[PDB]
Order: sequence, then structure tokens, then C-alpha cells
Amino acid sequence: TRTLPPGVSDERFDAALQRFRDVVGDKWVLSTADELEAFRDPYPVGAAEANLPSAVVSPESTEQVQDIVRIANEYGIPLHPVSTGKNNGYGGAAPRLSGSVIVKTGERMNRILEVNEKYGYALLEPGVTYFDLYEYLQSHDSGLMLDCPDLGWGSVVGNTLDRGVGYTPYGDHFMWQTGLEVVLPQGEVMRTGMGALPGSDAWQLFPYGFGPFPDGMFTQSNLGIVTKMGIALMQRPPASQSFLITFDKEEDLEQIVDIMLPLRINMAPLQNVPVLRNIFMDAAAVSKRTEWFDGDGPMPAEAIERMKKDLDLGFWNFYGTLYGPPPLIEMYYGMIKEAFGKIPGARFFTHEERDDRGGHVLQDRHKINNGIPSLDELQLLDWVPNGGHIGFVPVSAPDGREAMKQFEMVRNRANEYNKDYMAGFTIGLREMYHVCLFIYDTADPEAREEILQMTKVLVREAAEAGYGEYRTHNALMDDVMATFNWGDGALLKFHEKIKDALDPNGIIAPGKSGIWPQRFRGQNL
Amino acid sequence: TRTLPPGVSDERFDAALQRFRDVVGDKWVLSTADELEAFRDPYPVGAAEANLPSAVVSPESTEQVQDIVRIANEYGIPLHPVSTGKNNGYGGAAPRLSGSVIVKTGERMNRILEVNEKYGYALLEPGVTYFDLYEYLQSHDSGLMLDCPDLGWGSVVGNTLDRGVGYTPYGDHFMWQTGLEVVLPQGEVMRTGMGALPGSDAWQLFPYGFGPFPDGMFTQSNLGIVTKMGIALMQRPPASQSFLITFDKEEDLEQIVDIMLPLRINMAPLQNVPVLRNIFMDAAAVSKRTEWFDGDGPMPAEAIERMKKDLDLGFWNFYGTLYGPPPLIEMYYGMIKEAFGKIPGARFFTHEERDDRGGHVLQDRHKINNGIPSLDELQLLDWVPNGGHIGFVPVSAPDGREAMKQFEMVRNRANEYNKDYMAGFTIGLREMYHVCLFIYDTADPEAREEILQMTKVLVREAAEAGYGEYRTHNALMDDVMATFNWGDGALLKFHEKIKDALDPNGIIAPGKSGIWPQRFRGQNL
Ligand SMILES: Cc1cc2nc3c(=O)[nH]c(=O)nc-3n(C[C@H](O)[C@H](O)[C@H](O)COP(=O)(O)OP(=O)(O)OC[C@H]3O[C@@H](n4cnc5c(N)ncnc54)[C@H](O)[C@@H]3O)c2cc1C
Ligand SMILES: Cc1cc2nc3c(=O)[nH]c(=O)nc-3n(C[C@H](O)[C@H](O)[C@H](O)COP(=O)(O)OP(=O)(O)OC[C@H]3O[C@@H](n4cnc5c(N)ncnc54)[C@H](O)[C@@H]3O)c2cc1C
Ligand SMILES: [Cl-]
Repeated sequence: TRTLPPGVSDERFDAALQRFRDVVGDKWVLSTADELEAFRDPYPVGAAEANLPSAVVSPESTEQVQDIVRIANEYGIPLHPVSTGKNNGYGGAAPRLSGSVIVKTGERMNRILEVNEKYGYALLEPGVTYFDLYEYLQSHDSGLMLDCPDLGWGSVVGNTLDRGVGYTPYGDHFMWQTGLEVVLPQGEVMRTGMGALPGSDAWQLFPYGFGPFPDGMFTQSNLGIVTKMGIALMQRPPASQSFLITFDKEEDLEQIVDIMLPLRINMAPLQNVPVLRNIFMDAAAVSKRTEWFDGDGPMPAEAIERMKKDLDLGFWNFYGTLYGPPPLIEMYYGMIKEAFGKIPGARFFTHEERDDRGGHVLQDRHKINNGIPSLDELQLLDWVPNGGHIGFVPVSAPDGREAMKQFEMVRNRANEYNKDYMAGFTIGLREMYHVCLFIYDTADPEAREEILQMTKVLVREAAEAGYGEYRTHNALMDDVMATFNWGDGALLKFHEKIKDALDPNGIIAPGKSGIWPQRFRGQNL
Repeated sequence: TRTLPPGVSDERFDAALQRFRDVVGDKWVLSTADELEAFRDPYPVGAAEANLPSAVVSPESTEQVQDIVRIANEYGIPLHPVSTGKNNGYGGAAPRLSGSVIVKTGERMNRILEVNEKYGYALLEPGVTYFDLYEYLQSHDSGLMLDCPDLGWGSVVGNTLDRGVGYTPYGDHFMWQTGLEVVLPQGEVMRTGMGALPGSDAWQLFPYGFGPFPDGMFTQSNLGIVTKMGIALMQRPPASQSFLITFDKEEDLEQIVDIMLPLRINMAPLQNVPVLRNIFMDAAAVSKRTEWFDGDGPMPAEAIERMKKDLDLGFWNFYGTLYGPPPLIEMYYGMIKEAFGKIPGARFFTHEERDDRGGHVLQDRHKINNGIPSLDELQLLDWVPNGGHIGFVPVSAPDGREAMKQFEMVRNRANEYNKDYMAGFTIGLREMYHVCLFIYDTADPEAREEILQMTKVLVREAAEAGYGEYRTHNALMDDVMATFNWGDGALLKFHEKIKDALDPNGIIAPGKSGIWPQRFRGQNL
């Protein structure tokens, strides 16, 4: 049965589609069931269908975005803006609110507007992928490098707008975002920062501009459709070296984290984002689950030991990258070896010392940590048939006992649903993330429903222990925002007031981050 | 004549005052003419009286702040929140809107709530000064250091809330701010970030939390009264060394800036915030104008040469600090000397080589750059009798030709209004600030009016050249916000919509950053 926007008749929707076609062109509006299939969540959560788009509209310009927004206000049609729509693990391109129209800005708004070599920045449209930007930098013999997530096919802009992250020293994307242009919910256009000062050359140089600083309000947000965004770019160092440290025991996590923090907090000797990945995560990158175990339930201890031995990895595997002149790299690596070498059974390998199957993750991290985009990690999804994942990422203090508590409680819950504990821990400077990926058969309704029910429990149990998530899937946005309820839900009430003021017709991505406009509030959508 | 809130009778104001006394106590509400004199702008701008407070209220707790806000809503009383009220150069404690009540949060809300050594942060109430925090750190044998502005008597919180800055690697205060608690304009209380997740230990560890990131909306803002704020604190390095480079010629600025940028953008070898100060600024720090010139009009070339020779300084004076093990300091200093030494006439001095009168600024920067608070810079105000200053700080690209343009155009206008050109240039990573302090006799109505009219022209001329200011004085807030008018004033319209939604009764600091609530908009206040 045809997916329609809430409250919009078939006939009114057909009329609205024609209005959208008049703006963007006939071939740039998709609305048949088969056309829309590719815009459904590739990794669906829950057995029942959810997050169904009614159409996709691909504008070519900011003006076209403004016109689309105006039409949507006239008809009361919700709009879900994306850049490349590769938010896989958190819903893909699919809207939180079923019946919403996807506004795929990146399809045609895909220009690199400027890369400035001297000051080190890019000004981008949403369709510029990490692969696209890398190709530009390489072909122009740039001295700059980008910072990419694990998969290079996403958007420099879209990733930033969900507060996505990478692993170089510029890994905090939002931090390095500098200036944006946004179409607000009734169709008006605004530039932030020094972009608001006509003729300023400092849009990509100074983020704040004058007065209240608004750019963060457009991240994980439903307050507009971003059409341009700037980001700072780091100079490529003269040399780099990546390394792996394998740690043999599950319980080593406590000591690893307690050493990681002091080596990272001053940004040296751990100069990049430290990542600690468990054996399940590293095995999934290079092998299928059935290589190790084809039975029912959690993987047994004997099979875990076989993964470690066959791949020459530990239960916990630390990956890092060093940058600078060779003598600096040598000094930092010496410090790292001295510190982590206090853990019995730790073994060290550089990216030059591992050409085996087990070393494939090290080789991938060496690319990612050097701003070389990759799709190697798509192999994770071959862990089981029809593989998909959902991301579950609580934030906590960088403390070894806190890490052990999280490890144990998530693994306990995963075991109940016969899901592997595939996880790592990362630190920024002062904060810790528990990066959990649950991989499952997307073709199995039971597995889809298990994932939904399990992750709802994980969210609750984490919150009960004082951990909240930094980012989440469509299916969990209400649940996660409900955990941030200090002062009787004060934060959400604040967001709601702002949403209603900027979006009185309730058009833009209703329900993103649990923030619903008045007309949808309290309706179990 | 008694200063009253706009539209509020003597009798209604008296009733509101009594309600405030019922909340905070009789001695914590000030409302006599004599009491209020001390809360006037110490460095008034314009001949006519302006920015007059009607009262000062000193709450002891968040709950008291909430009750004050509720009372202000009921009686229509505008509230200007401050921490320590030392925003000298930009209005002091005085409200933009005459007749507003100052809410001096810092008088009694002055506790250090937490200093965490391991993760490196503080959680603070508004009344904690830089001197207060330094005394705490020293007395507890901390391994942390703070980042202070030039004068240590301000508030760690209040400074951050105006996007104030210091000069260590943690010089961007707002960047390192992590979590806040705020009373919104109708009296509800909210915590940002992980503070919104009850029981989280990560309020001061991870700034963003979940969903749209709002903390920037409370800086240079009138959207609430902040009651608590967290900030990250850097670990103190094992050693440090400060240095001065004197450059003899006015025209050397171009080359200095063009060398500064590449030495700073990678955060090495220039590890701290680079500052370049002119001879007027450095002379004023150590001497009176009449030492050099007692005549009418701009200082002649012969007197400028005498300042340089007697103080053994250049026209432009570069100050920097290096941190780390002695070998690292030596290497970086070598790189800096090699690079800047290409400018003919450059001379180098370390903080160990130069404890003469001219070197007093070097010794002060060595304190500031090491998180040691100081009030030595108050000596600037002795340049002339009854000395005050106004801050004028345009932002531009870190380009030598741009610097020369700004130098010349600001100096031209200063000369025309008989004001000394006291200025420096600083760079962040990618952006440049032209830090102008105009010192004048605050007791002279003509001088006050000249300052106002000159700075209005400077704001306009800067905007015409594509430069906007990062921060400004009460008297210039409307003018500066008017320059950020891309898209027919889109930015201000956005701010106004948010202001009216959160503050329907138009209570909090009307006119801050040029943002007026509906009831005051378009009224020439
Ligand atoms: C195995 C695996 C590994 C992963 N590793 C990482 C990783 O290392 N780091 C990481 O960050 N992610 C990671 N992800 C998640 C995901 O792949 C990336 O974050 C990806 O870059 C996001 O998709 P995108 O860039 O296409 O953004 P989009 O899907 O285009 O945008 C994401 C969201 O941002 C908002 N948005 C985007 N564009 C606009 C706009 N123009 N206007 C307004 N709002 C907009 C919307 O809410 C949208 O849903 C991983 C996923 C998988 C499956
Ligand atoms: C010679 C000289 C040198 C200076 N050098 C520097 C320098 O190096 N760096 C720099 O940043 N400044 C500098 N200043 C400016 C000024 O001294 C400082 O920034 C000072 O720290 C600001 O005053 P404060 O900390 O008392 O903040 P306050 O005056 O208390 O607050 C400043 C503003 O922030 C807001 N605010 C404060 N508290 C709250 C609250 N609780 N809730 C809501 N809003 C609030 C208000 O708008 C308020 O007016 C200099 C000034 C002079 C005269
Ligand atoms: Cl409120």
C-alpha cells in the first residue's frame, strides 16, 4: 500500500509531487515502490516495517531547496534532509517519521566549492564524499589531508551534521566545521559565522562570528536543510607509522584504558585517536562467524581462543598512528612500548610487520588514520548472511574499571539474545566511547525484532548506570532522548520550544533526536 | 533622578525590589544612587549618560536565581546577568538597556565545585576568579594550569560567556568549556551535555551530549542566567620559556604575519597564542604618555623613536612561549629564530635575558602564558589621567597585506579623532585578530564622545572592507550586529525568533549582541 505523508491524501500528495517536479525536474523526483526500495534502511531494526519514505527529491541548488521547503509548508509534508544518505547503523537514508519525503541534497549538490591550500580548509556541498575530496587533494598535489570515518562513501558534510568522527588529530568533525549555509524550516536562507558578514574571507577561518554561536544547533538536528559547509583541513605530516598492540586477556581492558588515558590527554605520544578493538570485531573484518562456530548461542571460549591463535591477535587489539619526522615517531613509539609493555603478554607490531590475514585491520587503520578513504570494513557485514549492523555507543569516563563494567554489562545482555559482543573502546582526550556493533541477519524478522528489543534494554541499562549515547538509530531516538531527562526533561523541553518557533508547520525531520514539533507530539509515531 | 526600568513606575519597582529582598535577603539588594555608582561602566563611552543600572541583586543559589527570574517576569523587570562584572572595555557590569537590574551571580555563587586532577577539569560557579582558581591549584599542589586573560580579577565563567580568550594552548575558553547549568528566561533550569543524563560522570568530559548542541547559544547571549560551568584544564608542562622579538619598522608587520602563520598553523613551533604588540601598547604598559610627548595631537615620529630607544623595543614586538622538555624548547626556539631572523633588524630576547623596564611586558606575558594571573596590565590605564579603554577587535585572514591594510586604516581614523593607535595582532590557527585598545580620559566628555563617534566609523569601515568584530561594547552592539546582515539580515532574524520563543516577556539582557525582544524592538533604546 502506498506510503503517504501523515494527513496528506493520495490526491494532494500527487499534486505536491508535481509541484516538486516543477522545481527540480521530472527525473529528480522518485516515488514508485521500486525506486524507493533503495532508500529504505538497509539494516532495518524491528520486524514491523518502519521509517518508510514517501518520495525522494534531488535539488540542484539552494534556491531549489528553498522552493521545496515552501511547497512542503503549503501541503504539510515532512522533509528528511540527507547529504549522501549512508548513515548505515543509524537508519541509512530512511526518515524517522514514516511518510516523510527525503531531500537528497548530495545527488546534485556535489561540488567542491573551494579548497584553500594556504589556510587549510574546504568549502563543500553535501554531495562531496570522502573519496571525492581525497581524489581532489591527490590530483592537485595538495599538502593537506582529510579526516575520514571507517567508510569513505559518506559525505564530509552529512557525517559532520550527525557529529560523526574520524581518527586523525582532526577526528572531531564538528570541532573543525567552520561556517555553514542553511535553509531554515519556512524556506529562508542564512549563513553562520563570518559568512553572515558580506564579503568576509573568514567564513572558513573563524567559526564563531558575532553573538550567540548557533552552528551546533544544526547538528543531530531538525532545524534546517544545510546547503554548504566549511571544514578545516590538517597539513599532511612528513611521515607516519601505524602499530598494533595485541593483549591476550579479556581482563587486560582495565589496565589498557588506565595506560591509554595518560598517553593521550596531552596529545602525545598518542597523537591520533586511540582505538581498542576486541577479537570479535577484528575477526569479523576478515572472516565469517561460521569459520569459528556454527552452533547455537554465544561463541564458546574454545572458538575465541582459535580466532586469536589463527589471526595472531589478542582479545583486545590496540591500533594507533604516529606522525612527524622519523626521530619523533621513534621516540613516541618507544614511550608507547615502554608503557603498554607493563601489561604481561602484550605484543607489538608496526604496519610493516604484518602481511597476514590478522594484520588486515592494521592495514585498514593505517589508511584511515592517514586520511586515505577505504571500504574494506564493509567485509564486517559478511559475518552472517544478509548482514546488517546497528551502532550502540555510550559515553563515559576513561577509567579502566568503568570500561570493565561496560564490557561486562553489554556482553551479558548480548549473550541473552545470542548476539556477539563486537566492541571497541576509544578515547578523545578526556572521554571514553564504548563502540558496540551488533551484526545480524537483516532478512530474518526474528533477528530484526531481537535487535530492537535488545538495544532498547541496552539503552535503559546504560542510562541506569549513568551512561548516555552520543548518537543513535531512528528506532532508539525517543528512548535515548528520554534518558537525558535531568530536571524533569528540561533539555527536550528547550529543544521543543526552539523547534516550534523555527518550524511552526512542523516540516523538518520530525522526531530527529526525539524532538517532535507540536502537531506530532504525543502521537506514538 | 531615580533610574527605573522602562515602563515601570516607582511604586511597581519598589514592589519588585521587596520581592527580590524576600528571595535573597535585604542586604543583597542594592538600589540607592550612591550604591549603584560603583556598577556604572568604569570606562564610559559617549558624553551622555547611558547603560544605567536600576538595582543589583546578589543570589546565593540556583533556586534563588530561578525565583528572581520569575519575579522579573511578573513585574516586567529586565535583568542583566553578570558573574564578576569586570567586562571592562565592553561596558563593565553595566547593562545595555538602561534601567535593567544587574544580577550579580558571582558575589555569593563563588564556589569551586570540583577540580579533577586525573581527567583535568574544573566545575565552577560564576564568582570564581582566575586568582581564586590559581590559589586553589597552588594550595592543592595541582599538576594542572589555568588559561587566563590579561587581567586575573575576572571570572572563569563570565569571561567564557563573552567568548573571552587567553594565550596558553587552551586559550579558546569556549572551546574548552564543557557542560553548563542555566536558568532559562522564564525561570526553568537546564543542564547541557552529559549533565542532562542523571548520574553521568561525564558532564566535564564530553561537551556535546545528545541531540542539537546548545551551549554556544548561551555565549554573547541573552537566553539565560548561567549558574554553573565546567572547563577543561591543561596539565602543566615540565618547563617553559618565553621570548620577545623586536622588529624595528612599521612596515615589518607584513612579513611578520606571513611568517607567523606557517609557524603556528600546526601548533608548532609556535605552541602558544602568538601576540604582536605595537610600541604604543608596550610603552603604555610601563610609562605615561607625557614621558614621551606633552603636546597636542598625535605623537610625532621623533617621540616614537624615543620610546623605542629608551625601552629597547621595536615598533612591533612579538611575544611567545614554548613548553616541554628543554631539548624540545631549544629545537622550537631555533626554528623560530631562523624564520623570523630573515626580517632585517629583528632582535631576540628570552625571559631570562631582559628584566629591564622595556622587558616588563615580556615578564607579564611569561606569567599569563603559563596560567599565572596578573594585574600588571592595569598600568596601561595610567597612560593618561583617568584612563579607560574601549576594545575594537576585527577578525580577518592571517595575511600580511590584510594586516597592513587594517593597521593603516585604523591608525588613520585614530589620528583624525586624536586617539593613540594602541594595537596588536594575534592569530589563533587560521584567523587573525586586530586587537585595538583606545585609551582616553574617562572624565572628559569630549574624549568620551570622540571615542563613540570614532568607533562607529571604525566598525563601518571595517565592515566595508569585509571585517567583522568578534566582541564589542554595549554602545556598539546594534552597529556591529547590523554588519552581519547577509541575506537581508537573516542571522539577526533567526536570533530574534529564538529570543522571543524562550523569553516571551522580554526579560533577559535586552539588546545584548543587538538582539532585542519584541517589546523593545525598534525603540531607540
Ligand atoms: C561498519 C561501519 C563503520 C562505521 N564507522 C563509522 C566511523 O568510523 N565514524 C562515523 O562517524 N560513522 C561511522 N559509521 C556510520 C556511517 O557510515 C557514517 O557516519 C556516514 O558517513 C554517515 O552517512 P553520510 O555521511 O551519508 O550522512 P547522511 O546519511 O547524508 O547524513 C546523516 C544525518 O545528518 C543529517 N543531515 C545530513 N545532511 C543534511 C543536510 N544537508 N541538512 C540537514 N541535515 C542533514 C540528517 O539527520 C541525516 O540523517 C559506520 C557505519 C558502519 C556500518
Ligand atoms: C587592558 C585590558 C586587557 C584585557 N585583556 C583581555 C584578554 O586578554 N582576554 C579577554 O578575554 N578579555 C580581556 N579584557 C576584557 C575583560 O577584562 C575580561 O574579558 C574579563 O574577564 C571579563 O569580565 P568578567 O570575567 O568579570 O565577566 P563578566 O563581566 O561577569 O561577564 C561578561 C559578560 O558575559 C555575560 N555573563 C556573565 N556571567 C553570566 C551569567 N552568569 N549568566 C549569563 N550571562 C553572563 C554577560 O553578557 C556579561 O556582561 C581586557 C580588558 C582590559 C581593560
Ligand atoms: Cl524558562
